[PDB]
Order: sequence, then C-alpha cells, then structure tokens
Amino acid sequence: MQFLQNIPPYLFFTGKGGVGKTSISCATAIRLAEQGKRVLLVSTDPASNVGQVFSQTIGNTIQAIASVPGLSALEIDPQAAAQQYRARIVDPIKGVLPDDVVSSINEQLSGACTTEIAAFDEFTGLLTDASLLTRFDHIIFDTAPTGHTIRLLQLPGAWSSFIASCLGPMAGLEKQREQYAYAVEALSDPKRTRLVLVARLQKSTLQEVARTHLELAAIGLKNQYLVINGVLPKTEAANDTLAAAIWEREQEALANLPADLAGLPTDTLFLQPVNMVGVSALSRLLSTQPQRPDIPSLSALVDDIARNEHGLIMLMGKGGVGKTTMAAAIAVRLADMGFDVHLTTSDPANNLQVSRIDPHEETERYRQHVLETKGKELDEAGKRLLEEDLRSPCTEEIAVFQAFSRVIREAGKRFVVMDTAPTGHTLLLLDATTPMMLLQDPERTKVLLVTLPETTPVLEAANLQADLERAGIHPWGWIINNSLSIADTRSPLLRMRAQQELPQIESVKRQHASRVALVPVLASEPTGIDKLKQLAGHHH
Ligand SMILES: Nc1ncnc2c1ncn2[C@@H]1O[C@H](COP(=O)(O)OP(=O)(O)O)[C@@H](O)[C@H]1O
Ligand SMILES: Nc1ncnc2c1ncn2[C@@H]1O[C@H](COP(=O)(O)OP(=O)(O)O)[C@@H](O)[C@H]1O
Ligand SMILES: [Cl-]
Ligand SMILES: [Cl-]
Ligand SMILES: [Cl-]
Ligand SMILES: [Mg+2]
Ligand SMILES: [Mg+2]
Repeated sequence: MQFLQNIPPYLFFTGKGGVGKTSISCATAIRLAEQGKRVLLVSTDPASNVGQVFSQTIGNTIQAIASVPGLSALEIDPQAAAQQYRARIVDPIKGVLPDDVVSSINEQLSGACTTEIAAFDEFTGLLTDASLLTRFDHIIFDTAPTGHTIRLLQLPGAWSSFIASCLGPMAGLEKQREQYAYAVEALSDPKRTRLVLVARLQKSTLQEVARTHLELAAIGLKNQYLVINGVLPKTEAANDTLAAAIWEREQEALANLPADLAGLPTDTLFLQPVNMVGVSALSRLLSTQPQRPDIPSLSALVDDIARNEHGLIMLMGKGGVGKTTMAAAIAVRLADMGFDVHLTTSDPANNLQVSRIDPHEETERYRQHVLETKGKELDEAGKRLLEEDLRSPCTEEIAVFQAFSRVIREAGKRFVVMDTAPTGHTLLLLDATTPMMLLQDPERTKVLLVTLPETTPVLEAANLQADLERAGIHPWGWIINNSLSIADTRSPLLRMRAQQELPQIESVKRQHASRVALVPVLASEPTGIDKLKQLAGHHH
C-alpha cells in the first residue's frame, strides 16, 4: 500500500462514521509493529471498541498490547473530555449566577463543536509531547480534526475577542496559544504528519471526501493519501445481478473519481466477509488480492404514518445515510395513496408538491443576519472569528431549518416531509431565544432516524437520539437503510455481509427503537420514482 510507505511519526485517518478508520488504523499499527517499529495506537472514538479488537482493556493510560509486541495503545475519551471542558467553565459559576443562566451557559457547551474543540485540546497535548517520539516510531490516530476546528484555533480573534453560537468552548482552552500553533505546525509539516482520507466507492461519499481534501490542504495539510475501503472484488460479480450491479456501480466511480482526488496516491482495500475482530482478520485487510430478519418494510412505517391524514415528518441521521432518499420514498407513497404531501429538500439533485431550498443561499442569508446582529462593535479579528463560527456544520442546519419553517405550518392540513433537521442541542439553543412545542408533540411531529445496519452508524444514530431526547423530542421510529439481509443475492460474500448485519439490526430493534423499518441495498441509485417505489416494499 502506498499509504504504508515511509510514514512520518504522526498518522491520522479521517472519514465518515463507519468507513473503516479504526479497522485500518489497527491493521496499520500491527503491520508496523511487525516491521520492528514501536507503535502507539490512539483510540479516539466516543465508545471505543479498540480494546475489543485486541481482546484486552485499554484506558487513558498508555498500555502495551500483549498480543502485539512493539505496539501500545491509548484511549482518549471525547465525551469525557468535553464533560471536563464544560465542568472547568461551569463549576466556578454554579451557585453564583442564577440557575437558568448557568444552565444556558452549560447548554452552549454541549454541542458537537465543544466536543471537537475538546478533542483538539487532547490531540494538541500528544502532538506537543516531544518525549513521545523518544519512545515511539509512530503514533496513529483513528480520527482527525476538521478544517473548521483548525481554522478556529489559528485565528487571532480567538485570543482577544469577546462577543445561536458555538464559540463558548473557546473559553475553556486548557493550553497556551503557542502550543496550539505548534500543534497546527506539526499537522501541516509533511515530515511530521501524514493524513489518510478514507472513503467508499460511492459517488456521494467521494464528493464529501473531495471537499475534505480541499479544506485540509487549504490549511496546510498537503501530505494526504486516499484509501478506498470495502471495494467489491470483481470475482464476486459473477453469477449475481446485485453483486454485478454493485461491482459495476463502484467501478464507474473508481474510474471517475472526483477531479480533486485524482492526483492523490490511492490504495484500495477489499470488502471482508467478516467484521475483523482479531489480528489475523485485521491484517487480512491490507491484502492486495482477495436467511432473514423479522422487521417490517418501509411501507409498514408509512402505513402507520398515514393514519392521522396529516402531520410533520422529519428524517434525521448522519450525513449520507439516506435521509433524502427515504424522505422521497415516504412522500411518494403517501401521495400515491391519496394524501396531500409537501416534500421539502435541501439537496438540488400531483397531490405531492416539492420544495427545494438552496442551503448555500439560506446559510448566507442567516450568516448576513447574525453578522449585523452580533458583529457590530467587534474589531476585524473579531468579525473573522464570528464568520468562522458561522462556518460550523450547525450553521447550515439552522439556516435550512429556518427556511423549512415556512411550510412546516402546512403540517396541520397535510403531510409535510423534511429530509434534514437540527440537533437536539441546536434546537434547545434556538428555543432559548422557532416551533419547539410542535416538534415535541408526538402527534403533530414524527421524527424518523435513518441509519445503516452497521456498528458505528448505529451508535452515532443512538447518540443523535439521546440528544433529541434531551430536547423533549422522542424519535417516532428508526429506518435501517441499505440492508443486505433484506436484499436478494446469491453472492457468497454479500450473503456473508448480510449475516454480519444481524447483530446491529437486533440492537436497534431491542434497545434503540420501538418502530423499525428495513430497506434493502438497491444497487445503483434510486433516482427515479420507480426505484424510489421499490425501496418501500408492499402493503400489509
Ligand atoms: N474492507 C472492509 N470489509 C469488511 N468490513 C470492514 C471493512 N472495513 C471495515 N469493516 C467493518 O466495519 C465496521 C466499520 O468500522 P470502523 O473501522 O469501526 O470504522 P470507523 O472507525 O470509520 O467507524 C466494523 O464493524 C468493521 O470490522
Ligand atoms: N437503499 C439504497 N440503495 C441504493 N442506493 C441508496 C440507497 N439509499 C441511499 N442510496 C444512495 O446513496 C446516496 C446516499 O444519500 P442520500 O439519501 O442523499 O442521504 P442523506 O440525505 O442522508 O445524505 C445517494 O447516492 C443515494 O441515491
Ligand atoms: Cl454544536
Ligand atoms: Cl457546542
Ligand atoms: Cl467549534
Ligand atoms: Mg472508529
Ligand atoms: Mg440529503
């Protein structure tokens, strides 16, 4: 693998939940420890499972991995780090400022943004500890900071400005400005840091990764490698329509990578029949050469949704899980059964009217607004700090939700279906200053969580649900999209993967959701009403 060659001391893997960052990191560590290198594997995930893969426990203390001489591990808990970040700022004012005030300040430090800043504080400590490179040849991280977090920390305004906002976290920066600048130099130095962009052969993901590449390079991280994971080996595309349609779909994408990633050294890793749970399994991942559950169809959820003839239906979930596709499929079925439906989308690509809002224009409107509102009196460094804060992922969600709010009032006379929604955290924040009760009322609004029959994706969906719950919003149901167990295939590899889904689909059924739907992988893309209708399955 090109990414495995002459690696600098710091190795970072970035990419969406479940693309394979941790798996690839563990396999990389083993491989390097076996070449005689001293390796430190830094587990960064919220519910770390790294200990599991090595069949041993690991904590916030460096420990050698008994089963792999040369390798040690360290777990940095992000939820714990944000918690302490929050406590450092809030504890001094408890019993001082009135309870509602403290509670408001506390909520401002409970979003994904505070968690990212806290994670960076953790990354910074490791990146600045020169002693580490005295004991280790390489330190591998299974996540990486975002361009947004890095830009925030490099802005002069962050160290001299006082102003829905996510800058509250800044107040908690543990270290001196010099250490963060140092950490940033370490990240931008190709002789010290290598960044691996992990992706899947799917047109959508590739575009997101392309964007990530441009943001990080723009900041100075130009030592980047592209690793395409889970690729279907051609062999499997023999004697099977799905495996062939899939193999065909990835191939097109593989041969038509987005221009921005074309010049990057690219390696591909084949799809494995079993979720790697040991060293042999892990190491097999770097190789250069190669029955159903009892869950209702989407039709079923839609059937129960139709019951009251109207209402607000909101599809939520992480990026790329299928919110827009599911929302489309829901609106089509409702419309097809005589109900009045109004579908709203943020993605540019009768008795059913569709509204498309342009995220960019809404964001910019909303941005212009918060700028004249909170920007006055701020010097220029302060305005740039504020502008960068308006570059958080939540800024867009707020702006788009803002726009969808125009037609959310129609949920009273018909069905309004939205393909995206803000977080519970953001909702709470917006409600501090918006139709909160509407969203909280179980009748009027039905929140659907879209996810995948995979480990990380399920955990991420569960965390999004816990957060909505804090905001008094209970998800009405869960939709497990792209399932193989529900799809028909004779491909042994595929059926093997379908089997790997069972545990995840089970944890959703008996722990996360009351109402659950299973949607099959359709191969290609459900772009036409036909395909869209095919996802639902039949009545009764
Ligand atoms: N090429 C692959 N083939 C088959 N399974 C894979 C591959 N890469 C990862 N996985 C499996 O997928 C899950 C995806 O996870 P992980 O590597 O935890 O990614 P992330 O850290 O990006 O969430 C695990 O259950 C895992 O063992
Ligand atoms: N069941 C499915 N079968 C095949 N492709 C799917 C399925 N669900 C989603 N996709 C495809 O996946 C992408 C994932 O997207 P999208 O539904 O736009 O989700 P989101 O709105 O959550 O980002 C699009 O390329 C899409 O058409
Ligand atoms: Cl946030
Ligand atoms: Cl936050
Ligand atoms: Cl932030
Ligand atoms: Mg991980
Ligand atoms: Mg979408």
